[PDB]
Amino acid sequence: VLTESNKKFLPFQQFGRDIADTTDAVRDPQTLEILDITPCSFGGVSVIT
Amino acid sequence: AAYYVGYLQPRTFLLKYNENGTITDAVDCALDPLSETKCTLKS
Ligand SMILES: *[C@@H]1O[C@H](CO)[C@@H](O[C@@H]2O[C@H](CO)[C@@H](O[C@@H]3O[C@H](CO)[C@@H](O)[C@H](O)[C@@H]3O)[C@H](O)[C@H]2NC(C)=O)[C@H](O)[C@H]1NC(C)=O
Repeated sequence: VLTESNKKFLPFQQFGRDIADTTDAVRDPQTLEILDITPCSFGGVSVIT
Repeated sequence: AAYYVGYLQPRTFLLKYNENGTITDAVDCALDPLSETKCTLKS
């Protein structure tokens, strides 16, 4: 899920990676703006019976 | 006019990226034993 961020990217830096080597913030190639990357919601499903 | 030449060395380095993403402080792991502990402890 994308979202506008507030991470100052340096002119040569385009992708911001996470601890697990996953990109958690990107700069759009067309409009030089910083976006926020967040995985879509997930979770276990438990059936109560 | 004065110009220095600090020849670079291939050496592991503990960069402390600040809240803003700019390296503020650092530790040279091979400088001395105390620095080496900091790198191993990652602190
Ligand atoms: C990374 O950038 C942020 C935002 O500037 C820094 O956050 C801290 O935010 C407060 C409130 O903005 C700063 O107080 C002051 O803010 C006014 C503007 O609101 C500014 O004109 C003052 O000079 C003063 O900065 C606070 O100072 C600021 N932190 C620092 C160290 O200035 C955040 O600190 C920045 N990270 C680093 C490591 O500098």
